[PDB]
Amino acid sequence: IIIRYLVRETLKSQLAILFILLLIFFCQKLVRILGAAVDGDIPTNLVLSLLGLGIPEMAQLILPLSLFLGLLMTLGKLYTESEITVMHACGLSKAVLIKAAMILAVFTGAVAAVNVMWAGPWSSRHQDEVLAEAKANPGMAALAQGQFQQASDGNAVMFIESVNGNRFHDVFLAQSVVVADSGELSQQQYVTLNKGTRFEGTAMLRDFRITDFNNYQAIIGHQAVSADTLWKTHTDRAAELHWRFTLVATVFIMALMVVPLSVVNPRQGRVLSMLPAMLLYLVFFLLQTSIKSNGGKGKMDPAIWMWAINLLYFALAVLLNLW
Amino acid sequence: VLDRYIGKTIFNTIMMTLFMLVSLSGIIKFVDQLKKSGQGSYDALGAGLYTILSVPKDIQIFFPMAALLGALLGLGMLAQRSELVVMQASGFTRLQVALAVMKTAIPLVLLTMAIGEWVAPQGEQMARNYRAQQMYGGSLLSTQQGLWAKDGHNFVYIERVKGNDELGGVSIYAFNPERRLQSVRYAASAKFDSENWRLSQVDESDLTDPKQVTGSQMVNLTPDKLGVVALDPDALSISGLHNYVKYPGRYQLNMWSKIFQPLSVAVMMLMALSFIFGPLRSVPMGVRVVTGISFGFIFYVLDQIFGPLTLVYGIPPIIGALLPSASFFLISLWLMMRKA
Amino acid sequence: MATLTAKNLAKAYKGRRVVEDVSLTVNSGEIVGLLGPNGAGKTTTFYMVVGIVPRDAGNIIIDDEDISLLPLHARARRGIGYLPQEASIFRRLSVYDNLMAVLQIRDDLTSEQREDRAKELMEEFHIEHLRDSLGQALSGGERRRVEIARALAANPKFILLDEPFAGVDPISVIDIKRIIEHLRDSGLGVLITDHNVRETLAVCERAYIVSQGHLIAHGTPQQILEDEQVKRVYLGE
Amino acid sequence: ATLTAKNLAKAYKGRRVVEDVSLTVNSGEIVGLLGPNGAGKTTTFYMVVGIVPRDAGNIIIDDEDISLLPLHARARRGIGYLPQEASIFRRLSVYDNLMAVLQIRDDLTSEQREDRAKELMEEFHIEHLRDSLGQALSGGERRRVEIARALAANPKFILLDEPFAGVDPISVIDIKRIIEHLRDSGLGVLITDHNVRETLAVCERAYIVSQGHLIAHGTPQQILEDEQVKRVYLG
Ligand SMILES: [Pt+2]
Ligand SMILES: [Pt+2]
Repeated sequence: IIIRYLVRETLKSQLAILFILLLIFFCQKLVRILGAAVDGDIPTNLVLSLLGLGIPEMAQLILPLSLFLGLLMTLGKLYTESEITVMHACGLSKAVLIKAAMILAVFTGAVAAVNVMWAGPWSSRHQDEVLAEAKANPGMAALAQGQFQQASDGNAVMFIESVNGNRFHDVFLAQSVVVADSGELSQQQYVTLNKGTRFEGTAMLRDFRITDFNNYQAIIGHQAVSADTLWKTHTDRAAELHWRFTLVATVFIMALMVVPLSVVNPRQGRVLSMLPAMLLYLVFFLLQTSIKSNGGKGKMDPAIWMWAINLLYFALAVLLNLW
Repeated sequence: VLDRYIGKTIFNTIMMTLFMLVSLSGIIKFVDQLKKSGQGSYDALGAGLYTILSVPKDIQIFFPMAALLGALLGLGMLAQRSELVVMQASGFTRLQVALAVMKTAIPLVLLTMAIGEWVAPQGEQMARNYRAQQMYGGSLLSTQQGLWAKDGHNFVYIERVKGNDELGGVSIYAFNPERRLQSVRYAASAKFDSENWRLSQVDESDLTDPKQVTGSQMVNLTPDKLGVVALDPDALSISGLHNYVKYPGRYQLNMWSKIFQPLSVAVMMLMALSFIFGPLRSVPMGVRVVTGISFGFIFYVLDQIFGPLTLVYGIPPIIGALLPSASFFLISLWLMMRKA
Repeated sequence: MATLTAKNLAKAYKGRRVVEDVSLTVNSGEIVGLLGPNGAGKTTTFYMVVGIVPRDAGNIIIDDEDISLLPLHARARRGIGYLPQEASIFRRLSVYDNLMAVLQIRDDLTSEQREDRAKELMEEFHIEHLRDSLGQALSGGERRRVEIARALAANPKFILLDEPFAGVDPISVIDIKRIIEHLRDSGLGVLITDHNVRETLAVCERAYIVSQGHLIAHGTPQQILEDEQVKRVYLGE
Repeated sequence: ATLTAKNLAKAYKGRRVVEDVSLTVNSGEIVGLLGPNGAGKTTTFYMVVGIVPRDAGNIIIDDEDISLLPLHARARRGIGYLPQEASIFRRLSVYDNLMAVLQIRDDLTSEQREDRAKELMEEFHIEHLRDSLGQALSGGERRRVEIARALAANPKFILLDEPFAGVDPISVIDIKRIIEHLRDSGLGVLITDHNVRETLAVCERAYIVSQGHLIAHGTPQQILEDEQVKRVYLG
């Protein structure tokens, strides 16, 4: 029942550092969502909902890391207190802590499985969406203000120089131009621009449209839809399920790998001894993300380098455990 | 004799952390380089964004982080070895220690402004200009994108911009004081000659009156390189940003967010003292490094998140940069006034 | 009646000869000490006998069987007990819990006989009142008796003790020296490596003294104090 | 000179580690503050040093009050705290390590201070370790550099924290002789080490505190024969 003590400690650490890792990841996810709010010219209404949209995408790295580092901290802190070396002084096996890690690795591997079969594709469904009613239909929430607004593909581009939304300027639009002074907008949706001029004279012989001070409207607000290789009996394989299943495989590889990476080095430097064990995870995850480049999903299938290093690393995970 | 000992021990560990943190982002900004490799180079761009892009890593990101973790861990080993209590048991003041930590600050903030204004946009721009072997994008290169402009109240569109100083397209919309088109110009290549932008094959289609449809086919304050901003990077010189500021505020944040860097480096060192004299209670290297690594990120957050988060009220960049970087010091002065 | 013997033992770290040719013996129901200068021989040669520090030369024997291969791992199965100086009590484990959780590791005992051995260990060391109380919530002497009782819950002889006299309180050492003799009374071997020779040689029957690596003194403590060469490098009375 | 302490008291979580203790130590007289683990002895020593703040105490030197003054202030007066471990300034030469303390000393002239460094070198037999750093020094040769470096601060009282910290009986006689060498000069040493046999081998008088209150005081023989300490400490 000494296993029950070992798993009680990892629940105290993993389920606490998981909360801490959520916050670090949340911040970096908030950086890029803030980055797109200025440079990418994306609305502010979907900022907080996109933060929540990426939490099952974030969990891909926090879940195999929390079980890895939680185990690294606990075994390390129990090693220092001499509890780990006294567990072995009174009989026991090195497999006691491997058993304890693997018995709590199934708990996390199951949550990683929900984050793959259910949570994984749900985010992908709303990431293809990016909220169509807000992306394809830019309204008052879009607000150009002193800068351009590139839309569609190079042609559509609005340019405003407004006070609040009562006295606009420049307009432009292009899609071969249209420049207006005063203007207003009120969604349900019409661009009631007062003084202005129109144009569409491409050549010296080609036609050209013109306008003046009238309250133009053009009631437009077309709510665009989603458009506007998997299992396979045979041992198909390889198209991103090489990664989608590897992030659940990582829950069990790091659990076995770090057990003797926390009880053989902290005699030297309490936290400097965590550095070699941690560095290994980094290179591993840096290469798995790098293998996910030579033709990703669907048609182009990735060559077995992802599962090749997953076994080369499992060979490394058993190597130190036999010592 | 002891003054230079504190100054050395703290300084060298800041250089240890600077080379420690930048190398990790350096090995990372090389694996993403092999993610985007096979367009015309692999080793050329591999080192073209590694040795070249190494300099803008420090000043802009990992200088205040090393000015904290390194400064804190520099005193943390002195406290662990218990040399710090000996200095006191000799007669060397708490303030004498703080003096030597801040004495190494000024020659270290000098280093930030020098390779932050001169060598940082150098290693930044030249790393992006070396991205010529790899096509599809901005800079002096162009593929499937249309370069836009504004020359006061005027407007310009370029179909494709090339390094040959020629612009394949061009369409100046010369506007009048009431914003009414007077030219729909088109050039096969409108080149540049010393002061003027050469107007090759002019098509000044006047519309000074609504009836006025004059079509004059023949052959102002148009910016040359002062207009070439590329994929809108902001990561360039304080000088290079200031001139552009006169030419709506995302660039204005970075010209202040680049001048807070020297003070932040000094503030982090003031906070390393606020922590080495505050939470001391024989705490091990582990607890000293976890708060050393956390307070760097806490302060990364106030810059990368709270910095752009000033877009909300549209509160001036001074309050968005020179103040969330001063909030760091406000905790520092609090720590030093509570314990002492 | 079991025997623990170390023959021709030696070790060198990176290049420096930590311990050279040295041999020792410890039989059941006695107190055997392992002293000498700081780092020179003792402690460094003690962990080789325990099984932590690796063996370079020689052999270690238990119950007339070879164990020089066997590390800290399964040395405790026949008759190896180890009590480190450091507070190695199980923090979030109750007195009855941490005692039994290490006793159920030993398969050579009945499911309810482990409870009968626990309540026996509760009376032998007087920990009955602490049965429910959690670890690390015990005093120096309280934690000490829990560590001894817990390590004994595997029936091991030759109880190897690293610096048993940590809290040098002249009143506290008397009771610690008395329970060490109780381990001798129960017919179990006792190995000690503590710095303080004044309290170790006070309980020892025969103590080994190792300097520079090579064994120099062995036998009754009266023969040690009278020895001239041991005065030249360690005592000097 | 003299060093006094009157009605010294400190509380932690209401535990009260010290409850009314009074000890005096004169220049030349080498006293020893002893007693059980954490009973008072430990904190009382550091309260006198200035690490632990008095809650009801009174730290007086010859006549001058210091119970409010910190460690860096008391040191400039004539206090010399010496820790149990090394702290010899690893990344500093022995001569420069000695000079770094003398740098602070304003009572010594530009040359007269360099002369004290040479004086301490020949005193503590460390002239052979002049240009040597400090990263590696033998137990005996290291400790004499620490005391020399401490002496560079012109002391009146030297508070030696655990001076017999894992020292073998062959080396205790040499470490004991340093205390006897300092005793010969106008210094009042205060020892607090756990090995009572060696602390009472040097000390003239000794104060012994239990649960926070002083219980025994006097010469070693007066302590050994005392009925109270023979049951709570000595055995
Ligand atoms: Pt450290
Ligand atoms: Pt006295």
